[PDB]
Amino acid sequence: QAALYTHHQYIAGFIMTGAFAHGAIFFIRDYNPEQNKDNVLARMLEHKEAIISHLSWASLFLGFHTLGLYVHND
Amino acid sequence: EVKIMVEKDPVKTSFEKWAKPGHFSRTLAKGPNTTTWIWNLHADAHDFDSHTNDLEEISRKVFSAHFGQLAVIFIWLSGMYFHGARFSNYEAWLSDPTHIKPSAQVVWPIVGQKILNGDVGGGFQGIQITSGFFQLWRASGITSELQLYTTAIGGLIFAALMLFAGWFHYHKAAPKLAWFQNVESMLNHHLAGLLGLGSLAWAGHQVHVSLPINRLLDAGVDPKEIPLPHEFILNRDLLAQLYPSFSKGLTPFFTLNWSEYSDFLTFRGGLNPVTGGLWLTDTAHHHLAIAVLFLVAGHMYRTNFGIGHSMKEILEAHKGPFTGEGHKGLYEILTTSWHAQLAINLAMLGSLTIIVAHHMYAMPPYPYLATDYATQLSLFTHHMWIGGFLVVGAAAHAAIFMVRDYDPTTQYNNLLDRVLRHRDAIISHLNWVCIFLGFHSFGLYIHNDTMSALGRPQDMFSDTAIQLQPVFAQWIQNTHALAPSLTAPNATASTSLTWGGGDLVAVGGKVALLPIPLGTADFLVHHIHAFTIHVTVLILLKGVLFARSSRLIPDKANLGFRFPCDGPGRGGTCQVSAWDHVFLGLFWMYNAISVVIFHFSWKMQSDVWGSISDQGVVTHITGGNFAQSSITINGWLRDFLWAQASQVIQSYGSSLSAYGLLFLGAHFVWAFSLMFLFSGRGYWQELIESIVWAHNKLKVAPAIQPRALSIVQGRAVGVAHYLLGGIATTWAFFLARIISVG
Amino acid sequence: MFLISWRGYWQELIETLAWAHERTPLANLVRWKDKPVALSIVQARLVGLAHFSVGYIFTYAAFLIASTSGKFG
Amino acid sequence: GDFLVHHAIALGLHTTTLILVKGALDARGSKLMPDKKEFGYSFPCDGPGRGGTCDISAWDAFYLAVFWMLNTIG
Amino acid sequence: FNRDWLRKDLSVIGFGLIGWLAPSSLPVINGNSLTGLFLGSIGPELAHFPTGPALTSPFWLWMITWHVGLFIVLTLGQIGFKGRQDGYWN
Amino acid sequence: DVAGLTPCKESKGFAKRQKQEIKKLEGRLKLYAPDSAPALAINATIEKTKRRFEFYGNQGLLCGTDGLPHLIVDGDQAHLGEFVYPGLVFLYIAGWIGWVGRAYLIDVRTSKKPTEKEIIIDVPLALRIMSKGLTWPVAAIGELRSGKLVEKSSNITVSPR
Amino acid sequence: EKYQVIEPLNGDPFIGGFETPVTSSPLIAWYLSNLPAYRTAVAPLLRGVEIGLAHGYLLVGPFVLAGPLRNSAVRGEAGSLAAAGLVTILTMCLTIYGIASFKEGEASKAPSLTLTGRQKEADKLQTAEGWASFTGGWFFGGLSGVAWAYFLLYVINLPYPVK
Ligand code: CLA
Ligand code: CLA
Ligand code: CLA
Ligand code: CLA
Ligand code: CLA
Ligand code: CLA
Repeated sequence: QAALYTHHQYIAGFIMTGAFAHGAIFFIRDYNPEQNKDNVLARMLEHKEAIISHLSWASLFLGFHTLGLYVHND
Repeated sequence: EVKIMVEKDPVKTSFEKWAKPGHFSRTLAKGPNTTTWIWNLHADAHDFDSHTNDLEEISRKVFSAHFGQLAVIFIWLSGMYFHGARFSNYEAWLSDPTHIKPSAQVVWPIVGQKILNGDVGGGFQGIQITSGFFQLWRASGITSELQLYTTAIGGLIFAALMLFAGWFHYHKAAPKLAWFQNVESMLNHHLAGLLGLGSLAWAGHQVHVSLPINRLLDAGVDPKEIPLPHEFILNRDLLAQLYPSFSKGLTPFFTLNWSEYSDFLTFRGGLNPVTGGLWLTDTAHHHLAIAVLFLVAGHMYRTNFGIGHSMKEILEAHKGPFTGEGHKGLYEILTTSWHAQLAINLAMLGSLTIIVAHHMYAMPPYPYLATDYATQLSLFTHHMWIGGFLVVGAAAHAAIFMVRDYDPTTQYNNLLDRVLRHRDAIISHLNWVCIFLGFHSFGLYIHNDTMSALGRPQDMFSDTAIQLQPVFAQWIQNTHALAPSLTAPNATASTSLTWGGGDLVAVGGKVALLPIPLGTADFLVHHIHAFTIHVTVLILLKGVLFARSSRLIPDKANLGFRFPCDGPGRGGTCQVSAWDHVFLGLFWMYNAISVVIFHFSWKMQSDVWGSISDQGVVTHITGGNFAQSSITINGWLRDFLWAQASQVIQSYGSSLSAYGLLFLGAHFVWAFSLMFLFSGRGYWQELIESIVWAHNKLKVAPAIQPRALSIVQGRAVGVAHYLLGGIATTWAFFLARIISVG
Repeated sequence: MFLISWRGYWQELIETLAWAHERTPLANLVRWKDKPVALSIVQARLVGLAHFSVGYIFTYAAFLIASTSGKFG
Repeated sequence: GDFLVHHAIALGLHTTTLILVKGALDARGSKLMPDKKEFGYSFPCDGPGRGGTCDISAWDAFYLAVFWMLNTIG
Repeated sequence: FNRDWLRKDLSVIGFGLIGWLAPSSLPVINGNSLTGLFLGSIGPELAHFPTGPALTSPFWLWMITWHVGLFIVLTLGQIGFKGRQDGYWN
Repeated sequence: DVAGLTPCKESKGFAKRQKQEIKKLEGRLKLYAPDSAPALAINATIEKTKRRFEFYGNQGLLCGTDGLPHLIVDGDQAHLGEFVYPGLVFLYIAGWIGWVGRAYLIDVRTSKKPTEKEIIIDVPLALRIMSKGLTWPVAAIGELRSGKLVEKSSNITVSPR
Repeated sequence: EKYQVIEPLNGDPFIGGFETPVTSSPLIAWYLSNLPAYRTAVAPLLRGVEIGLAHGYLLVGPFVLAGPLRNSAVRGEAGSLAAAGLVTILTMCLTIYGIASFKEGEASKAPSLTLTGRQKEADKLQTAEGWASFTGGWFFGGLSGVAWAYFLLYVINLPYPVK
């Protein structure tokens, strides 16, 4: 059971990294702004700074507070 | 002509430049356009060569900075003596040194940290110190806290004096360049007047203060009724009843009947059985002899009275057929470049500190030092790390000299030019020897791992298997064990109990020193040490020799000493600068010193340190498993890293819990360093751009534009955090383990 | 190792080793066809990542299986 | 303990996603490298100019996110 | 390369042999009542049994001392002879 | 009880931990003279532990299996003092700090050399900005409603798409 | 103006080498010039035979005194077979090296100029057929040397100190 769980979880993580890498490759090599004009993909590209900044905030908040609670308990 | 030359009031004492941060450089004096400026302000503050091209001003800055460092060290020492005077159990430890743990630091009761005030003994609670200051003060003859107080007050006075001296020699009377370039006078004064006279003075202290007080202490006299040192100096009959030769009173010294001083100027060797340290009579004779030697040696160079040596003429006269002009032009190098002197002195100081580390455990010079295993381990590890850092710094400053201070016109067909001209052969052969050593040591460890895992213990490299005996080291030990018999007939004992003879010194119920045996494991670990040292030397020497140019970038001198790269061309020029070579040599020195200290710790806990019973049975801290477990990497993982780390991780809820906390925190800092080491700069710059957008949306973006750390700064931060985490992890682990098992 | 030291050190070292091979007797008779070069930057990152991941996976798999099967509990 | 470790898991997921989405959305360009699309997916750097451009490609974002996914699955 | 890099003056080895036999073959009044060369000759005398090393016997120390002395004497003799033709000290 | 947690007043594990800590401190105490300063320190420790455990019991903390207070952060009225009340205090302090920092940045963007004002802080200006953080939420709401809090997207640098 | 033993490579300061006693001593240079690898006029087959003989003969020993069966009664046979297998693998190495490096019908690219400048004939070892002959001779000589070492050590049992 332990081996199966660890196996499929690591496989899933690698697969997710691959999915995001191929999304990046799509944007570089296959994304045409002419045909994708003001659709959902173009709107993601438009407010990407907001997305990245809010991900940064969520990561910072989680890391700070979880690490602080752990160090407090230690 | 050697004369005193100064300039009056060169720099006005004013706070005007305190308000201007980057005043020392033209680039930083404009202002902080970006955040990088702040970091640059701290990275160019002490690079005096970069501030100006004037060597006189650089020399003045260096002199005053040295005065400031001396003041800082005086403050630090005064603090140690103060904490010994008030927040210490020094007198209780004097009454019973074998059962009271030294402690000189007491925490405040604020957040439960008061648990750190452990029961060290003598009716005292505090942090158990491992600096060896208690034993040093015992050797010096200090018996009361009043003496520590007066020493601390004198230390504060000397710190103020050094601070004033720095101010005076920068702002009021600044020496000229001719004064600094008098290297012959400087050597004569630092040999005769600094080392020789200092050794003579310390011999005087020992003769008049340390020997009588310490021999009364060895006799069992309570320190309270031990007469004060000035009573020994004044009432010389009181001193003569301990050593009768004092009744002669300087007559033997001037009649050359020096043998009459054999009472307190001995050449015994070995250890004092009562304290486990060196005999202080031997130490006094040692210091007197080296004082005489240094005072003689300091009369070698010609300053202005004729009679002496011109070092320029000595150097120019040493050349041969295999070299060109030999040591021609090196006098100008070493009298006009501060970085060359810094490189030489750093290398020598690091090697000297390593010698100190090796020699202070084999001959413990202080009473009750060997049996204090925590102090021994701490001193060894501390001085090993200091020496390694200094050696790497010597490499760094040799590279800096090669980049900036090197002048090809005045260096033609000399030794430096010829070394530059066959650097390819040097680095080729050093690379080959590094590969050969790595294979025939670590591959031997891997062979042992594999045969142990395959169930073939007879195919391993051990004492019960194919044996690799260190016959040369064993022969050297045998020779040193028999030195008093034939080779040094005026010696009672050998140089150290580690050579041989079957003698075991056991202060209290512990073991001070005993003959250290060498076998296959010692062969393997010494060859591992050689491998690590040669690889570090390879990295550093390749950085120094190829700092100016290489087949890849023929104009690397124009790029500078501290630059990230030259671009992604030629396949990629990442880390081509000598600074990056120092950056990697820091990692390799870290590995070398780490393995050295691990070997020391395991060997001592396994074969030397232990407890002896009344019958005479000697049991060791680990149990003598180094000979059979150090041959295998799994043995290192299990019997050393896993077995001996049981105490740092179980230290919670006790006075050693701080060691576990810092163990984990150092692990954290190391892991944190990993991302500065692995990541780049564009990624973080773009993340910073997104964060800056977030701030601009709310009109809170700073005018000082946030920038990611430079590439070189990224590497510097990574290596700094890496070394801090690793070294602090080991520090916590050793201290917890050795306080628990000792 | 592949993630910390980046490229230039190894390119200079390989230059030195090429000189050494070309100047050594009985071995300069043997010649390479592809000029030896240090690994590229992207290749170095990928090789270091592969080593890191393989070590991660093997270390944790060994620990997991050994600690769950040594004590069936 | 389950609370703290699930929040650590959320931290790991959020940070790995931050790295991967940042690589995917900055793949076509950024303020440091506005013409990143012409250089492809996996290129070393853009040289030491403009302060330094190490790990400026989206492939380098994937490289940096593999460490975080390994940590999170660990 | 001129094929005479080690300018052959075969008198150097004989002069060094004489100048190292003279100091080593001296009855020193110190702990060594006899001379060290006689010890370095006794060593081989006790070690003439075929197929066996000295095994940490009192032979290695004398060997090392005597041969280091011989090597330094030979090197200094070579340097002294070949520095006169040159102007290293003149 | 809020996830099967007993109150710490009648929690046997909580009392067991009390007893164990007091017993450990007394065992450490037995090796010192009563009049000695270490004895006074250990007795102060014992009093501190006793008052700490009494305070934890008196506020109705929830102890789980064994004695360990557990915090409820779901908004329950009986546990507002664990996260909601200190949480609000934190929000007031953090918003204070951020708001006054933002105000200082605003007030130094109109200066002739703002960077010098950032590396060398105008202490009088900074202090009279800091004094304004007492009523920071009101100012934040006013700026949000008036439109002076958020910059328009047309005046913010963005990278090419 | 001193003697200056060390000189540039053939007097050329701009070639990447030096003239050292290690490089071109009369004894060292004589020794290296007469090694079978450097006897360019001799046929590659005989040079390969000599090289393989020497190498198999020296290779037999380590396998015999360090192999896994060094404590068994088949120690000699095991070591000899290990040496022969290493010789065979190195023969494959030489064959593939010759296949990759040299093409049939091409002239030799080995240096045909001496230090003096005699402009001798190019060495035929650096050719497809030359390397093929060298590899065949090396195989034969390696097997012969392994057999000879095994015969001297075990079949004949000559007295040797360590074996
Ligand atoms: C359905 C699955 C799938 C498919 C069809 C593809 C297909 C492709 N990918 Mg994608 N990818 C996937 C999954 C997939 N990938 C996953 C799961 C990941 C995350 C790890 C990625 C991450 C990824 C990146 C980051 C890139 C690609 C690229 C590519 C393209 C070229 C690949 C190449 O050169 O192969 C050649 C194969 C290799 C180089 C792999 C060599 C072996 C690797 C290093 C692992 C070896 C480990 C170890 C040494 C072996 C075990 C040792 C043992 C002792 C333990 C191709 C279109 C590239 C691309 O499009 O370029 C623009 C590119 O840059 N992929
Ligand atoms: C233990 C190791 C470690 C730690 C703590 C971090 C921490 C962080 N990384 Mg890094 N990282 C690491 C290893 C680590 N990383 C490694 C090995 C890799 C692979 C190369 C990366 C790759 C990586 C990438 C690619 C990214 C991060 C990001 C982040 C942030 C995630 C948010 C977070 O946790 O905020 C909480 C913050 C922390 C946990 C940092 C420590 C805070 C300390 C404890 C507080 C200060 C203490 C004290 C006052 C300082 C004293 C010093 C001195 C003044 C005396 C955070 C700064 C992401 C980021 O920056 O997004 C915002 C991001 O994009 N990291
Ligand atoms: C006997 C004469 C003498 C003595 C004792 C020293 C001693 C010292 N010199 Mg040297 N020096 C001398 C002559 C002497 N110097 C001469 C003649 C010159 C000119 C050619 C120099 C030029 C020189 C330079 C350029 C530098 C030194 C430095 C140092 C200090 C190195 C730190 C150290 O290990 O000290 C260990 C010992 C102590 C820390 C004890 C405290 C110092 C006491 C008070 C002795 C000071 C002796 C002083 C020279 C006497 C004149 C001062 C007097 C007017 C009050 C050391 C104190 C370096 C340094 O750190 O500068 C501060 C340095 O950079 N010296
Ligand atoms: C006698 C000792 C000595 C002296 C006088 C100097 C003097 C100098 N060095 Mg050298 N150096 C030394 C030892 C020494 N170094 C050693 C031992 C090393 C090996 C690590 C080096 C490695 C080295 C490099 C690689 C470089 C220098 C540079 C410099 C110049 C300083 C410019 C600068 O940025 O510093 C300002 C001061 C700092 C940057 C120090 C900041 C703090 C450090 C980085 C971390 C502190 C660690 C701390 C202990 C951690 C715990 C506390 C923490 C929790 C708060 C100056 C000429 C630089 C130079 O000349 O550039 C051209 C340069 O590039 N040195
Ligand atoms: C455990 C990790 C590790 C290992 C094994 C190595 C290995 C090596 N490093 Mg690296 N290095 C590392 C971590 C490591 N490094 C890290 C973290 C850093 C960052 C500071 C560096 C930085 C660094 C630099 C800057 C330099 C090296 C150098 C070296 C070499 C040492 C000498 C040599 O080649 O012979 C010894 C080789 C080994 C010990 C490798 C293992 C070989 C084993 C014993 C035998 C296995 C073979 C076996 C038959 C299996 C065959 C496989 C086959 C079936 C495919 C070697 C390639 C130096 C170099 O170039 O060499 C001179 C050099 O200059 N490294
Ligand atoms: C996974 C494949 C594999 C296999 C099947 C083997 C098999 C073997 N190895 Mg291992 N080995 C391997 C991989 C492998 N190895 C790898 C990857 C390494 C590097 C880490 C090693 C490193 C290694 C060492 C260091 C040693 C072995 C030895 C041995 C032999 C065990 C002792 C024995 O047979 O008695 C004694 C041996 C014999 C009686 C006969 C050996 C000689 C025969 C004739 C070899 C066949 C030669 C043949 C002409 C060519 C065939 C291959 C060719 C087509 C490439 C055995 C044949 C031991 C040995 O004896 O080496 C020779 C030994 O010391 N191996």
